[PDB]
Amino acid sequence: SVKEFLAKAKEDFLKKWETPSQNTAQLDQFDRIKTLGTGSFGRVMLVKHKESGNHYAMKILDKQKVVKLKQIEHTLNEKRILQAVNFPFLVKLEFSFKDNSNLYMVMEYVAGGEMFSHLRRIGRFSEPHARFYAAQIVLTFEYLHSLDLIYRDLKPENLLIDEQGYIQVTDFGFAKRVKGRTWTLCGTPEYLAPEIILSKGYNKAVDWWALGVLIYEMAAGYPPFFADQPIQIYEKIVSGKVRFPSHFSSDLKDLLRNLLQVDLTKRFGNLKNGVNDIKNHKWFATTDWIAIYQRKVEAPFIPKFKGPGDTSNFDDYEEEEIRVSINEKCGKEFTEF
Amino acid sequence: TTYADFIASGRTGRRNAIHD
Ligand SMILES: CNc1nccc(-c2ccc(C(=O)N[C@H](CN)Cc3ccc(Cl)cc3Cl)s2)n1
Repeated sequence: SVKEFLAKAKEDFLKKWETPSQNTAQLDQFDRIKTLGTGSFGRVMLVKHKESGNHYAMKILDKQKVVKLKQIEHTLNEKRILQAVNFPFLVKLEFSFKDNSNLYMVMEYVAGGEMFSHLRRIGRFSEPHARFYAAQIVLTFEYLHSLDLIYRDLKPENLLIDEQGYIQVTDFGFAKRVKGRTWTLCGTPEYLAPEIILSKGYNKAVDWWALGVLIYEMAAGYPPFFADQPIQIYEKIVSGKVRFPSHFSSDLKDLLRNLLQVDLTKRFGNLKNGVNDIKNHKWFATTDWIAIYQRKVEAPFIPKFKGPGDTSNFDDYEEEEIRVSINEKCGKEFTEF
Repeated sequence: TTYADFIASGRTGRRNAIHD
């Protein structure tokens, strides 16, 4: 049963959670090839591990920039959580270390690009395409929530597509292990549950709302609430009125009406039956959850590939020399990293 | 159309995380 598999997953996580890996590599073991993306406080680069020839994605986080965004705890959470978890649909952290200037997280390289890019290009996904991705998120959250983790940043920009067309969830910058309620206003505006915007204190149910945004964006080709400025977006979410495209099936509208629910006594994922309220919904009737976990379902889309360290499924970014300062920066802030 | 309204908006590129 899920219950029993989750049980043993918990025991696995807690061991690593309590006794975290630290300092398992160094910058000079890696050759740096290309930038694959950029964020608030750093970049992700394709790199090659010199002594194995294995390719990795290396996230470089500028410590000074981290400190000035007040993201120190958030960054310690990310690395602490990522070394401890293990599930098919989550990026794998192989190595981590730090120097005078930066933090580094070396993860398995995912060659197929971000969902975002394939979704913007083709426009929208078919409901079966969208459902194949949704299922994988449904399982990943059931995993994470079972370890008392909240993810807090679901969106196509964060879903990497592997060689087999399956998802890897990347960027745990806002993931947090919390049993009670939490308060940080963080995430991405289009994806914020109304209780976050309203500073009420909130819980894992914000992830189930974010799933509603994603299913909707995947199937409509745009999100349920958009405007040019964030403030405009928050007003639409707090009204909460959703219109569905004429092409949405009945089942999809109904699954969404229950995910994009302001009332928490009513939101799917959050009720007495928990995740089975979602998994047993009619929209998922065709889904075989076990074959999904096992990766035996045929992917509706296989990204195009051309070789080992190929980067054409990612955009091009301006390169920037990695400078490492001769003085140590923010030592005590990042001691445990 | 809603599509056309989206495509014409400034929020079709990769969307930054916020904090506060
Ligand atoms: C894990 N394996 C793998 N394989 C190929 C490509 C990639 C990535 C490309 C962009 C990524 C990312 O997390 N970007 C964030 C999206 N929310 C944005 C971000 C945040 C912080 C920093 Cl330092 C850098 C970036 Cl790009 S991860 N990862």
